[PDB]
Amino acid sequence: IDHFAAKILEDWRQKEKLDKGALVEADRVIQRLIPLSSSTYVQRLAAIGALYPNEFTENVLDLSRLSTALLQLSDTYYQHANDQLRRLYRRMYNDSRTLYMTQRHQELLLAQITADPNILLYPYTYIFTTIPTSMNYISNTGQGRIKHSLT
Amino acid sequence: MLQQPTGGYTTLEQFAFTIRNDGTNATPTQFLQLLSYEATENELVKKTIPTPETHLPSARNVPGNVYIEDAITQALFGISAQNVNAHGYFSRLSALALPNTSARLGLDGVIYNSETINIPFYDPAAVANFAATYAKLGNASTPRYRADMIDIYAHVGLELAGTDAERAAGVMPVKRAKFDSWEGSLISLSRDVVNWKILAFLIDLCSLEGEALRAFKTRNRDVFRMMLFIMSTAVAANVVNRKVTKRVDRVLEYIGVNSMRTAGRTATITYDLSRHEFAAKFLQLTFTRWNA
Amino acid sequence: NIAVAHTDHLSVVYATMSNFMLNFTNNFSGNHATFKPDQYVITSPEGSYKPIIERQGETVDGLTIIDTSIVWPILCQCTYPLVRQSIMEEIVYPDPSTTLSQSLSVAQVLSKLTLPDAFINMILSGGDSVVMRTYQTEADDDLDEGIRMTTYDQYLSHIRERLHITNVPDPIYITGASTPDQIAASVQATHVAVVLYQSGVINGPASTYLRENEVLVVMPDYYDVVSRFANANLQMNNNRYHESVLEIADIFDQADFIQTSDAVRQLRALMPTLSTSQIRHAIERIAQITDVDSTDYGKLTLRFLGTLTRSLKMQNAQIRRIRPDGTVLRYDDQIDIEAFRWSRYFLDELQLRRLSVGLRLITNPRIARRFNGVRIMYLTDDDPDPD
Amino acid sequence: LAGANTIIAIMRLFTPQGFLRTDDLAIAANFPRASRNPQTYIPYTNQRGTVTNEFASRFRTIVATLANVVNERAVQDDMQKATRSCTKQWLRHLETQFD
Amino acid sequence: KRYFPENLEQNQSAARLVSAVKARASEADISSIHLAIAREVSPMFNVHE
Ligand SMILES: Nc1ncnc2c1ncn2[C@@H]1O[C@H](COP(=O)(O)OP(=O)(O)OP(=O)(O)O)[C@@H](O)[C@H]1O
Ligand SMILES: [Mg+2]
Repeated sequence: IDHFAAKILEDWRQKEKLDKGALVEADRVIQRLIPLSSSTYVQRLAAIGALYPNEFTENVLDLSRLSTALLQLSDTYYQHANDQLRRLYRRMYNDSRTLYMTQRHQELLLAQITADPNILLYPYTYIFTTIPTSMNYISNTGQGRIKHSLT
Repeated sequence: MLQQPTGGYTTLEQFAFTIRNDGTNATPTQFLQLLSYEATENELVKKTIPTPETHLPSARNVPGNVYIEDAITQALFGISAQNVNAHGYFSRLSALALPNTSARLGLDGVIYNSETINIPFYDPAAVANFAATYAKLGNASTPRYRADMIDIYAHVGLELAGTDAERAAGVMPVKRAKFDSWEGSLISLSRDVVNWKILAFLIDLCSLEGEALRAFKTRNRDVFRMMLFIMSTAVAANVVNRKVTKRVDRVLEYIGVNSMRTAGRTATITYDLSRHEFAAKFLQLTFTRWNA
Repeated sequence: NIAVAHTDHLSVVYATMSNFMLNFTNNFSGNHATFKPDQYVITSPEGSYKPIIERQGETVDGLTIIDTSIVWPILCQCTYPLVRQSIMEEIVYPDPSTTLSQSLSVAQVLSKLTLPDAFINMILSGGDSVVMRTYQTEADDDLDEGIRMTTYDQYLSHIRERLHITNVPDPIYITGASTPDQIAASVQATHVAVVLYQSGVINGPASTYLRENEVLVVMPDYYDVVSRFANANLQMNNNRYHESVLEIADIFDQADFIQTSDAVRQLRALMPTLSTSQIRHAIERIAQITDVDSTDYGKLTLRFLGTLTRSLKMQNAQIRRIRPDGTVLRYDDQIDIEAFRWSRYFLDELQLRRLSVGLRLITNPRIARRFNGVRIMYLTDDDPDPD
Repeated sequence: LAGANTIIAIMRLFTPQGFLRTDDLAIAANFPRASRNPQTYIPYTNQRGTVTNEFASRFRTIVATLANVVNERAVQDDMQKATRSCTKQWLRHLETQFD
Repeated sequence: KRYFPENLEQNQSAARLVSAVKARASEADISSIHLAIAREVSPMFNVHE
């Protein structure tokens, strides 16, 4: 669990950078681990990991106890108010062995397989279109009380 | 020598493929009509099947007349078969691969080392086309040439459960098969299928070309689907029954998903790992011919 | 001076003893911080479970107490063939057979040792049953027809744990907002046809679904139950119902969990009402009849064990891990070994394959020669034909 | 009660498993009876199924509950820690005697 | 008697439990057992304690 979590943080930070359009020297396109056999909880981490939830970018999760928050995040997505995100998370949970990845990652995997024809990469892989979400949460871990000016 | 018609050997009444059902010799198509599928949230997309290897495994110097059809059918649908890659007599098919070989493949499903009296056998050209592909079953165990045993099952699902639109799409929801059922229905189904003379099917499949081939592919789609069905039950994660008001619906979850299971169960035939590798190979070759 | 003898010699002994047949458990992960033994139990739905690992206070003739002081002689007063360099003992490489045979013998005893219990518990596997009321929702409904209902207690006491074994999502609660399609999805997902009542009046199309599909509603209690349904037909009534037993085989159907073949159904039909005592007597009798073959090492191990088996229930008994927290886990497809998913009534595969044919012999009309009922009448026997 | 749920739960273990029976025969015989509607509780009824027994299975849920109770009983001494687990094994024994 | 599983009575960790059970578990006597079953149905006049 701790391993999968650290890897999910690494992949999320990397994708967070890729989506900004910056050139990256990633050592590998999908940094996160793939369970081959694990318990329930690792399958949950695999699922929210592959989702690339908006909540990470907003810093809504606390990294002080990363895996815990990650588990909690899955709990919301397992019963998410959104239908698309719920069914997507469920589907990812039921096929943990598959490596879910965005189309934009997948084209990078293609460029890699083009430059090195005999490169090995994990063969069981579904390509999902990401679900947009409009809720821009404010957030800031780190000391400082907010001084609201109420309207 | 048995002549091959303008259609396949399968056109001959001698080679009818028919599961027992409701006390009668039902055609596979009229069994598959009983089948119904509940969709689930998961999706199968079919990846390209890798081209089968150029290699034909050596037909080792074997004095005996190998019973090949029995070996294949038991490896695919056999209730009790295991360690199917230990003996490795599948390689023997490559004895038939050579031009003007003395060896004959009898209708009995035996590979005689030389033509012998009062044993009818398939036309050697046809068998050569058939061996040029299916001898590769003989390298189903060798590490370099093993088939993927996970992704290939997607094709199985599409070729079985898939509606024509799902087949055109190349992507269908993972499904859950069900049918009104008698006791031991899948065991009996698989045993009705082990008795099928499938080398007739595979030989017409490899020998026929042009419209005569395509006319075969439509005519025997349901047969191929029955073979695929038995394999599907062999690899299904679970196979329950449902009470439905004094009737029972057998239900397998899930079509198109290999669970990699190997512990035996009463409901259906089970694959040992060797049978998994073999079946994966068989599907590789057969689906390759089926989509060309 | 002895490190040479441990690392280069004891280690190969440990390495082979690890492969011995009866050494079946994983012993240690190498992480003191996190290791705990996997904790299997032989759970039954209709009994209390037995942990395999237990602090049961049997000492096995003192084998369980550990004298750590044993390290002192090891370090300080023992010779080893490698330690002795310079004389040369020449290493011993013991014949496999002497242990192998022993293992076999044990494995061969404990194999067939449970057979008679396994056979009877296979027969009676579908035989547990819940009391259920069947309210009639419309005029001219035979007492078998109508909506079916059981108390939450009965569901919790039989149906639930069996769902956990069968490894399915818990059945949906019905709230009166429930469309028939939702109940349909529920029964499709958990193959037993059961839903739990929760709250609110249940709409009539749903009632037609529950009636037409023989779904078993699990009422919290039988208090003013007709208020719970939208009896627009005004036929359903609190006094109008029929109590009856409902066998576990009549709701569940799973080939390796619960025998459900019609033959064994008829066998149960012919059985007298039973009790754990009667069942145990049957098993003791089948054991009395088949006196098993045993190699001398098997007789030895048998007397070592070496007596009671009677206590544990086996009604639908399965092998399943508990959490250390004490909860009995569901079979995890990615953890627990595949053989544990269904104890096949603890019978061998060939025994099942034969067993089916036996069901075919039993159900056969020609051997069905116990006759029921009779007709007193005062005719002359002019032309005697038995038929 | 609002927050004494475990206590109400355990108290439910004491609920009788029988049925109230009107004294039909004594009434037909015109036997003396102080109540305007004579009846007596019968502690338990006939087993209805072929194999399962409602009484025994009830005692089984009772000892399940009691084992959950004993398991949650925090203790300080090591010996108490032992007697807890032994108590749990003993309950698992009682259930079989009762069945 | 059948108060304890084998071999919980022998076990040294069970000692407190076993003494508890032994302090509760009375010896069987037909007259006392019969009296209990009969008390269940017999009318009570002097209140029981
Ligand atoms: N986050 C999740 N993702 C996928 N499935 C879940 C999740 N949470 C629960 N489940 C499903 O429910 C079952 C667990 O039940 P439950 O949620 O009551 O307890 P849990 O495992 O502690 O999870 P939670 O912490 O959400 O309570 C699992 O078998 C799983 O299939
Ligand atoms: Mg790295």
